[PDB]
Order: sequence, then C-alpha cells, then structure tokens
Amino acid sequence: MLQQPTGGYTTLEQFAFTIRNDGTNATPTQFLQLLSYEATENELVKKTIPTPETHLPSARNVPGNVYIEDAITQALFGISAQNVNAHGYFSRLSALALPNTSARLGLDGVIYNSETINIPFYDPAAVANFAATYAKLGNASTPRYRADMIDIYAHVGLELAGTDAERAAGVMPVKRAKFDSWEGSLISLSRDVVNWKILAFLIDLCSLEGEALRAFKTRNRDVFRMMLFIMSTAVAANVVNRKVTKRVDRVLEYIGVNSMRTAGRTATITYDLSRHEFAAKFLQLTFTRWNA
Amino acid sequence: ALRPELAFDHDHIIRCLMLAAANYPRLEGIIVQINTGYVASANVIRPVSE
Amino acid sequence: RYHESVLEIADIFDQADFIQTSDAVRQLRALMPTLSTSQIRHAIERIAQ
Repeated sequence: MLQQPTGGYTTLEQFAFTIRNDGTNATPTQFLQLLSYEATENELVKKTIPTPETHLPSARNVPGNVYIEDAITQALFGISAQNVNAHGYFSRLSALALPNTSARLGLDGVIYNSETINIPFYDPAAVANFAATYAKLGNASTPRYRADMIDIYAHVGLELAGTDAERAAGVMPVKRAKFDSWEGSLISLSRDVVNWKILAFLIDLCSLEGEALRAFKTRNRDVFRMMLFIMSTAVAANVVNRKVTKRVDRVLEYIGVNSMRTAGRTATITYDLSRHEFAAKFLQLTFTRWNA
Repeated sequence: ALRPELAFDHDHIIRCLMLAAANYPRLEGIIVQINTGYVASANVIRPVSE
Repeated sequence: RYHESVLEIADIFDQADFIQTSDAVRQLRALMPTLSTSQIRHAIERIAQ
C-alpha cells in the first residue's frame, strides 16, 4: 500500500500527466497556452449542478479483476469506447466504498478482489472516499439518475475557456477555441490524455481536505482543464482547419455547447449517447466535488 | 454520419460552369434537358386530343 | 551586365491563397514551341481524346 503524500498522490512523479505537443512531451498547462478564443454573440450562464443521487449501485460480488481506470479513461477519452455503462465495474467500485472491504485499487488502476501483497495500491481510506462518489458513475444510464447532458457543459466552458472575471461572474460568451496544430492533434491529444492515471487525480480530489485540497485544485487546474478539453472536442458542433501563413490552426466551435453529436468523424473522438450519459454524470460528480 | 467521399466543391464548380458557359454551346441545352425531364416526370401537364 | 532569371510570384506576394504554381511551369513552357491558336486547340482536343 502506497501511503498518500500530504499533497495527494499526484505530487508523486509516478503520476505526472503529460501530453505530446506535435510529438514532444509537455505539461498540459503549456498546451493550454496555445488555445485562443473568438467569442460569439451567445452566452453561457452556469446553472447550479443538481446534487448527485445518494444511491450507490449494489456492491454485488463479480468474477475477475475489474480495470476501473482504463474503463473511465476510455469512456471519457478513448476512440469509440464500448459498453461504458456496463454495471459490473461499478458494482466492484461500490464494493471498494465499503468500510472494511477486502478489495484493493492498485496503481495499475485495476481492482483486485484479493489482498494481493505483490502489487502496490492506494490507501483504502482514500479509495473508499473515491468510490463513495465515483461508483455513482454506475447510474449514468438509469432513467431516474441521468445527469443533464446540456447545461453541465456550461461549467466545462468556464473551467476551460473562462477568464477569471468570467469565472467569478459565472457567465461567459460562447467561445470558439483555436490553436496552431498538427495533423490528428485532437485525436493524439486524446490518446495522451487516455493514458493518464486519472485515478490518482480523482482519489486526491475525494480524499484531500482543507488547505491540501485547495492546493490540489490550484496545482491541478490545468490537468482537469485538459480532460475538459478532450470532452469539449468530443462534443463540439464543428471542428475544422484554418490555413494561415503556412500554419494550420485547428478551430473548435463551440466550447461550452454540447451539440449532442453522436456520429463519428475524423477530427475528434465522438460520444455515442451512452458515452454522453456517462460523461455528463462524470462531470456532475466531478464538478460537484470541484466546487466545494 | 460520414460519407467517405470528397466534398462538393462549390467554388470550383461555379468557376468551371462559367468557363463551360463561355466555351461550350451545348451547355445550355444540357441543363434544359435536365429540367425538361423534371417537368416530364412531374406529370404536371399533358396535351389533350380536342 | 545583368542576369536574367525566373522569379516566382510566391517570392513577391505574402498571400499564399492566390499562388497555385511555380517556376517549373514557365520552364516547361520554355520547352514548348510557340503555338498557333489552332495548334493549341489541337492539343486540347488531343488531351481530351
């Protein structure tokens, strides 16, 4: 068991989040510098996020080692992820949420039901905290519990596109993102984000408190903004190239507006409706936690 | 849903239409014939005997 | 005392949108015989055929 550092697991260099910038490694923050925004006439007012349902999926015992990290990252960032709403993985997740469970979440992101000493794993109190909320991803599909798939993205815009004045205001113009870019810039960016061990991120988000958690939200704002970026590219109504002085500039329109696009395209990853429900629920929980 | 075909090049088509209009006398008739066919297929009007 | 040379339009203009070709077309035309207009029509009909 890896004891959690006072600043969270993400302080460890083992969990550094990085993305290739036309093939060279870079911090997410230095990618976000590339983005620039042409505002349009429309506005995004952020609605209050409804408080997430208390009901966790039942902690039913299941065969095998469930791979929770790959499941989440694929459902959010992978190219055509499948069976993202299958119940078994989150059944095991809620099993992790029990006060004295035998299950462990390894740094591999796999949930081993054994007390397997050979593989290092996160501190059980921390993952209990983490599953205690994220098991709710299991009710992304159930009609009773579906998150708003439209208004929630307003928040995404603010946390990505939004200037500090716009963020404190809670309202921003709908924006058109753009950056100097390579072929497959958006796809490859997603491929880099998908390899992120976001379990370290979510576990730190759920287990850290007070000054440590605040320092975490400040230190990791750009990371969260990158994941948000990948979602916005999955839902952007249109994504195109603008040649300018022998330099292509990728353009995504629009940030903060879920188009509910489901059909696949070359430019970016795409959400089928099940992926829409999943991501929307994900954002419901994650933003609820982020704004506390 | 993607259609794996090239986009209709609006601009190029209007240019080449203009060049053809400059150089190809038959263009007029070609287009007319298409339109005639539509009318013929719309069955909007037939001659009567009387 | 000069030096005659082809000079591509790209070297003069900064706007790439209106520059389709290069020196190479001029060099190719320099390979061609001067054509009477009927010879041009003949070439076009040939390529078409």
